[PDB]
Amino acid sequence: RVLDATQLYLGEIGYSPLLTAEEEVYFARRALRGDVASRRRMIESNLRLVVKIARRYGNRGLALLDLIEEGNLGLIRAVEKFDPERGFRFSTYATWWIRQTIERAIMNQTRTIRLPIHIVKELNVYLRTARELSHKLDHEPSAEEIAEQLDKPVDDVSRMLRLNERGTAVDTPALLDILADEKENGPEDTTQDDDMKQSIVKWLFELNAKQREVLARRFGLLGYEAATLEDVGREIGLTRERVRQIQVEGLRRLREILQTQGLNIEALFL
Amino acid sequence: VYSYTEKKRIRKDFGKRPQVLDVPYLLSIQLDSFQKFIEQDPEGQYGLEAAFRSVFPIQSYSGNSELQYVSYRLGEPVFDVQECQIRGVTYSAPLRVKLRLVIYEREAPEGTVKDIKEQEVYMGEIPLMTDNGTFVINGTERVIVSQLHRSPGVFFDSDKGKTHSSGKVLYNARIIPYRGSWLDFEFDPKDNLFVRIDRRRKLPATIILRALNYTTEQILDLFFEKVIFEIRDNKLQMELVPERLRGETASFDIEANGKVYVEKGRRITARHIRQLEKDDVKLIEVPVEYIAGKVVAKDYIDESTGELICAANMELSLDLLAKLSQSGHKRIETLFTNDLDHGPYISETLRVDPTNDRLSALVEIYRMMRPGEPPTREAAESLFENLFFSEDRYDLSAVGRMKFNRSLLREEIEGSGILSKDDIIDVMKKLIDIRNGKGEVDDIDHLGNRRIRSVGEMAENQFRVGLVRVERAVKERLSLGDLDTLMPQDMINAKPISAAVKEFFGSSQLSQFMDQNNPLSEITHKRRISALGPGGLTRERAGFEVRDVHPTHYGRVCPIETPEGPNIGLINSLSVYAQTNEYGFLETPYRKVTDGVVTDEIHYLSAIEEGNYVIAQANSNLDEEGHFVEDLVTCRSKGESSLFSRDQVDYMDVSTQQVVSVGASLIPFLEHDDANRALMGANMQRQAVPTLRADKPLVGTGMERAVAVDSGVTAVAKRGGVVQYVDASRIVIKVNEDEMYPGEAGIDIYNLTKYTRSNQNTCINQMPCVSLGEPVERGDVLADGPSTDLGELALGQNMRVAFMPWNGYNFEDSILVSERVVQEDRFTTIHIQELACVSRDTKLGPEEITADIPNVGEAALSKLDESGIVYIGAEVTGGDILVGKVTPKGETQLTPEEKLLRAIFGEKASDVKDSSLRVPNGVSGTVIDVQVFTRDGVEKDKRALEIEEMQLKQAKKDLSEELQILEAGLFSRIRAVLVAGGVEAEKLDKLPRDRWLELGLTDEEKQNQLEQLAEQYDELKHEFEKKLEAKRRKITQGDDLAPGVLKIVKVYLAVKRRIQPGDKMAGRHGNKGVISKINPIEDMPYDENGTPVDIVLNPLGVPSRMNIGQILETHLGMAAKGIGDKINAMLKQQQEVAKLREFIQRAYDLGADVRQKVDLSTFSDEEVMRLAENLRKGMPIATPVFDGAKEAEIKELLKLGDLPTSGQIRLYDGRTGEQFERPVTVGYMYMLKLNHLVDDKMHARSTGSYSLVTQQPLGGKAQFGGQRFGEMEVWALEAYGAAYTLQEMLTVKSDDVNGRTKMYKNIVDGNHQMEPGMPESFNVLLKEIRSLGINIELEDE
Amino acid sequence: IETPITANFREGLNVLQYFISTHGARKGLADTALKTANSGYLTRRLVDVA
Amino acid sequence: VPLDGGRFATSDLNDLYRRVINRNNRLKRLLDLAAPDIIVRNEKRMLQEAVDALLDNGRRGRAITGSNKRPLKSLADMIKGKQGRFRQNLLGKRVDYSGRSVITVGPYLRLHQCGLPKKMALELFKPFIYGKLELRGLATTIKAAKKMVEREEAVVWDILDEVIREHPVLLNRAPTLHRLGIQAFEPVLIEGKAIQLHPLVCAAYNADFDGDQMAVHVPLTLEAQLEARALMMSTNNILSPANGEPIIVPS
RNA sequence: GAGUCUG
DNA sequence: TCCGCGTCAGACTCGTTTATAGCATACGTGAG
DNA sequence: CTCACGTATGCTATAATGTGCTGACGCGG
Ligand SMILES: [Mg+2]
Ligand SMILES: [Mg+2]
Repeated sequence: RVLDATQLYLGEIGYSPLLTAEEEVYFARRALRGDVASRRRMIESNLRLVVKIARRYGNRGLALLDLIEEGNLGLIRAVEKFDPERGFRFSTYATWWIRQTIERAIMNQTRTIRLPIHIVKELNVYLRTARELSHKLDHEPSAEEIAEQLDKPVDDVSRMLRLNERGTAVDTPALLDILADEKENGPEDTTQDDDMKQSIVKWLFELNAKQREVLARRFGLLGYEAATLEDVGREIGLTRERVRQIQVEGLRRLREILQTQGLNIEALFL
Repeated sequence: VYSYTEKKRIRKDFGKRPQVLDVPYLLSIQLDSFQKFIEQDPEGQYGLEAAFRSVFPIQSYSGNSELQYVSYRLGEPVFDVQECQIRGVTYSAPLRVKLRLVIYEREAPEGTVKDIKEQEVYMGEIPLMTDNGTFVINGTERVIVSQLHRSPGVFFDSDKGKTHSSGKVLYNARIIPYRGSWLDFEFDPKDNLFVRIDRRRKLPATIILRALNYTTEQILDLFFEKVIFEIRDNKLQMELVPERLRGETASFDIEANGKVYVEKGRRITARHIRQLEKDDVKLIEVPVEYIAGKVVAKDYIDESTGELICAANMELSLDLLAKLSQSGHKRIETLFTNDLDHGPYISETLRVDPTNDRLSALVEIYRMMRPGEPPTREAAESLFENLFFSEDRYDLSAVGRMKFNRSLLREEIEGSGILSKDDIIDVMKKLIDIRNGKGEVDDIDHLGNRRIRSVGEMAENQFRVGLVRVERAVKERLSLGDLDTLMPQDMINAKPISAAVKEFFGSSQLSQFMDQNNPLSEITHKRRISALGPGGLTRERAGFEVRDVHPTHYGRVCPIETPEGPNIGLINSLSVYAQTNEYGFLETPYRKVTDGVVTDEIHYLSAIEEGNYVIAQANSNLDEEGHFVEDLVTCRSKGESSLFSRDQVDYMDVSTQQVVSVGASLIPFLEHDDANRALMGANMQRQAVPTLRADKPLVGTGMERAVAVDSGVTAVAKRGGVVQYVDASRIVIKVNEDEMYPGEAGIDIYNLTKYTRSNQNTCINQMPCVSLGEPVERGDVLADGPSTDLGELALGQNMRVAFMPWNGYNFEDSILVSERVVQEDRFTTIHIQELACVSRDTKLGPEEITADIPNVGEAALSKLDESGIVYIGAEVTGGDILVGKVTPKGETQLTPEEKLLRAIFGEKASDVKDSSLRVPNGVSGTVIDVQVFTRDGVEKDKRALEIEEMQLKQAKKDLSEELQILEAGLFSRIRAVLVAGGVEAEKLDKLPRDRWLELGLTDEEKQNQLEQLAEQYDELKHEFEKKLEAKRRKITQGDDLAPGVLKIVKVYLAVKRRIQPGDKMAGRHGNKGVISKINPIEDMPYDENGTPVDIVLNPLGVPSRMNIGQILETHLGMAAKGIGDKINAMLKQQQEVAKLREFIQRAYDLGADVRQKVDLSTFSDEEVMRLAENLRKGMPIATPVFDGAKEAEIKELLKLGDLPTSGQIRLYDGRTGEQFERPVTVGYMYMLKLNHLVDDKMHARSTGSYSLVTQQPLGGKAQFGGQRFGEMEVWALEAYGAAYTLQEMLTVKSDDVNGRTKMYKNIVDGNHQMEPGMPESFNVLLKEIRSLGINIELEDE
Repeated sequence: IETPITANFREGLNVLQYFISTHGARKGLADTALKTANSGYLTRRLVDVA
Repeated sequence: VPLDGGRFATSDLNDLYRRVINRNNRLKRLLDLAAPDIIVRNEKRMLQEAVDALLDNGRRGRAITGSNKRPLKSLADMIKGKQGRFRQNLLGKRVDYSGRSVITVGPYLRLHQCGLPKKMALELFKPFIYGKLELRGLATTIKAAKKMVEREEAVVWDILDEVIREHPVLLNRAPTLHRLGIQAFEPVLIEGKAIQLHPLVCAAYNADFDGDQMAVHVPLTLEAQLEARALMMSTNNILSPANGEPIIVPS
């Protein structure tokens, strides 16, 4: 009843040929020259090595299979850039490539918010330092203690350890129903904006004809584009001082319209 | 002979059964267990020692390198409990472990003379248990609850039917180790024995014996008795065992010698059997046809050819018999298998077994666990040996081996943790015995099979997990690295161990917020047993049998204390006297009965030991210093109860209380209460909030004092002596010379904890009990905790109660209370709430805690000081700002209206928002305290700095007063030693005390005493310096907070809540109520004397409830208060100490057969008037549980009070003045205000925030949530007509986004029209089904 | 149970009578928590059908 | 979404989609690179495993455990369970203009009335207050009306009294076993935080006042008000719909 | 999600 | 052996571990 | 218009080449 994708794959790998030294050299020379069978046989025979590194790389980011597949990508680059002329063995060279590709994938895919390798490499040094501190300081590393040891900025160390903060599933320990939509206003707040916007239209037909023609065409209330004191000149005003005197004159008469209707300080808190 | 604190107030005892054993320390379990875990034992594998020796030494895969454990040590705790609680850190000790890296040569065979590197490495901080029994994890007090699991060992069970409507009982054995794979044996409907390793696929049981190297003939010799067949001349003969036939039917004519015993075709009765046995029958002649079917035991071969005529375990025939005869065999060993008693099970299992030899069996086992992977011989031997025969992967433990050996009827208790070949066979043997009919199934619910794991075992296990994770890392790095540069600490990681332990003490189910409403809540929580959590049952898994009371629960587990809920029966409070045996089974004390005489010899018996003896009941009457009064005593054995003669009795119950738990023991007339109501009573006592004035219970039991003392919440005197100095903050006692050691200064300081926050935001306040200059003994209560009277436990307040209807104001349990209760501030309760304000650093920039806050009234900013922090003492109400905080806003693209508005007021108010911490709406209190936590680098707030100034100067004062009182107390002793052999009274006092280093006397023992006191004085002098430097460092120390967080300000509010309609109140007989109305004093029913009743409870909530305890409590309560009213009257008129003494002695010595004697007399006059002054507010009485006061004793006490024997009184209606037409029961019921206040539960919402995906309003009052309109509630509207109300609830009230705003606008516009839409939940549903790849379209009209 | 409780609540139960009472009591309480579910599930099946 | 703590929180569907995309893209790569077929096969197995986990996790054998060990919630899991979307968000919902509190007796009440706490009713009828405030011209606009309510001014109580008059409120008690578990009443404004319930209807709710609580709901529309007054009113639901007998019975 | 609860 | 079911709301609290080389060229967009 | 800044793909050579939790609900179709 062999159903598991992993056990199926590992069964297929076991079913392969294991290579020797002279055999590796023969296939490798043909492989670089561009043999189909040579490349396939070298890859298939060395799959077991990927498993060895993938086995001691689990429970860190991706699943065994995930690492086994990414590790296989390193094997391919290893076969592509192997030098059979050098007396030194393939296994030694391949180990580098397999570890490189696995580590790189584990640094990228693992983290929900994609963390750049530059920050990840820095983080490595911070954490290794923390370990040595912890062994001698019976307590755990502080941000400032780590920063002292590396001769680096406290703020930089804090930014890094903040990025280390992993996010757990919102649906998992629900949290979704606790956390409210912040971008959506309540009907209370939306209704208040309707009252303001409606009052403005009525307030526009209550002041002077030239006091609501440069006050609204500036804020973009009636007009199409929100202009500035200097930009109101494009219409008909064509002034800078007279635009600023008339803008504020429209607002002063409107401030008394809110003091008499019964807002002003009433609508100041809000 | 009574203690000093008892001389102040004596409880009258109606108990009659003398207590041979006192209530033990109640928080024994938690302390012993954890103490074993940390306890340094060289030999006795307990906690850490065991953990290291189990894993270590770890040797490398290459075998050159190895790491070995030497010893460990706990560093002293960085922060005390106090600083941990305030700062929000775990109270822990650093674990430093000595480890030796030893390296072997590869070239030499096993030369250890290369490199030995020894160093002390850090592996985590371990959380420490408080002296009270709690852990402080991230500044929160938590308790780790003891667990109840199936004991490792063997268990024999049986599906009682279940499988196969055939209805066959299939027997099974389960071998459970402490660590390893489980080993199952089971029967099949066809009587074939099967093995499940690790409950995987089924395999024939015989296969496992082949794996252990058993030939077929050896297997058969193990399970089967042999029957010999001799072939003599021509006739067949067989060696008979007289009984074997027994209850069989004779298939042939059985002839012995020449004479016929059996008739053919008749059943062989006992007479035939004894006739045959006495005649000494050994050969019987038989027909050849009887062997057709008999099973050969051994391999029989032809000595001529040397080839197999018949293989072992083969069914014989007439022709195989013939061939066997002529080969030259005239003896045939055949299996004895007569159905019934001796079943051929293993015989049939061998025929089902496809395997042949050992290897073929090991391969098939290997193929089961690892199916697909090709076998190798080395792989199959390794796997099978590593399953149950490896010291590292398999461990029954001492308890496993012990229960295993007792189940197989062994004599030896101790043995190997790994399974022997003999073990497995013995287990199979017993299984098959049980199938045959001799032997029985073990019970899972039986406490002999359920074992207790408290803390230390569980901490030990998590710590082993940590070590195992470390072992992989360690072994891995030992093999890879060069051995000589590489030291051990670069290989070890502390973070795995710390993480394993952190996850236990923090994430674990059994680690839970201590239930701190009241002392009893705490004490009962710490003695909890849970069958749930890891390695235990689940609510899904949990049946009906486990939940119910098991017979063995007697004396071990409370039958009447279990959550009424989904956890009903899985969670259990421990019984009073119960304790854990060395192996972790529960045990109970019992008095040995020798030759009928009942000794004071006391034996703790386990569940299994108890079954064996006959135990008399506690209520059984003993005769004055010898044997039982009665001939036929009521006892119990074999788990069931009846009368026995005196000679048969082995033992007796120690106390009447041992059956019951702590909480239920506090219920007075439990004996008269239904067990259900009593359960909820014990459960609601835990919910009782301590009132402002802690009032003792008038009708108590006696457990009151035990609980108050053992809980730890009271300050108790260790040393005793005379009190030098009382204060509302501290108590200093000068110790008596007899306990006072001559080394250190003999002055004890108890600092009292003042008004502090609980986990349930209740108030924890310690007040001093004793007065200035009071003599006290060891174990006297020095200060009362929150819900404690002079040493006794005081959960609520007793009240004048009358049972009678009011104008429906006590309808269904509803309670009518007098205004006088509110006035007297009884059931006024104190709630200390902790609010934090966090200054974080965002992408836009750091948040500021300035008082400079955009758009805020001067009214609001008045209460904030320079930094932006509210002043100490300031009263605050909802919406007032406590800590002003502003958050940097990134470039606000405004709506034109906001551009206009911000232009009009010009209050641009910079690039900043308002995120201030303000008082939650409707809560109102006084600020008692403020704390500031800042980071190390960041410049401190002005307010944070003045706080540190206070703490520094206060620290200096505290330590200074330590050294001053300790030096004064120490020289006061030197002064007495110098007088010993050197009279210089007035001459020594005149010269300064500071110049006494010169002063000595002649060289004797007294000169050495002077040297002790001088070395201590200077020791204290330097000690004071290093203490002060520590304090100063901690006060200056910048705290490391969460990443992002610059500083945190914690505000503590104090809220005084008054009793009010909606508040929940109960008694101790499970009698609840909600207060309906507070009646003016004038309105309340009043006595002939004019005294109004406090509470009017409904008569109809008693006979239905069958808690009659509350009525007896009320009658006795009135009698208690009757005598208090007489003493109050005699104290008001001064009168004679002689006369008071008379009345009080007659009172204490009332009861028909009162156990407690009180020979008043010896009391001095001053002791007597202090005692009467306490007895005045009602003489406190104790009614033990099951040994309580009798009705006749209560009526006799009432007559002493000149109160009516009926305990019913004439009452007058306060309103009309007319009398009630019949007498009403009045008295004092001790009442409790539970944590369920209406203030906390009242909630209302019109419109609010809405959920993220579903767009429906949120749930809960904390999130300002709408009430859930559930399926059930919808159906109600469907039943009615109500279609618009329903649509409303579905659409504009929930999801419909456009609809809700549009309808809001309409309701303010006064249109009252719906205008419905489409619910956003449905839009989501569509998207979720299309995400599955199902096209779901709306088809239009 | 073969042995009944001879006594009543006014008379007061002894330790053995009270312990024996507990069985029935707790089975009752567990019944309300656990059996309510099947009652309610029947209500819901009925409602869906009609 | 970003939690207050600066941290982020995300759906498990994101983890399942990322599984699928990583393995799918890796499959594209191994096809571009002409990989040997054993490895192509492994990747095709892993791709089908990831899609099957994303659609319905746990059906195809061992469910993919995320961060705690708990299996990731997949698409089907959001629809399926009782907790899915049907039973939780669609056949029943959380509702606006809804409140709750402890219940207590109101023996003085008539059968068609219930004591409704002042502060609770203030909040539930907020839009109705805003509306009358603007028709009297006491409030200039909505924001000023809100601040007048926040200040809890004396004139606001008188307006609130006027709105609640002849306006029915639904009281509900869990569990709602039969239709009388919801009834309409005319509310009576009361000082104090507890809801006052008429004794005679305690039978239908199975209400006993030892701490039971009730939900309050405000019928907004004229239609909903009329359905509450005519169909769901206490007085009008006297007989049990189950058997002919009166449910409103003294006890 | 794991809790301890109230009906 | 598999898969489907198993009352209805409410209150609160907690909680979000792990190790992963260093350095040089290459690819791509933004700021002055 | 040019360089810095942020991000990414690259290569390293002793030989090493096969894995690895929690169990127990109960009734029906
Ligand atoms: Mg109730
Ligand atoms: Mg009830």
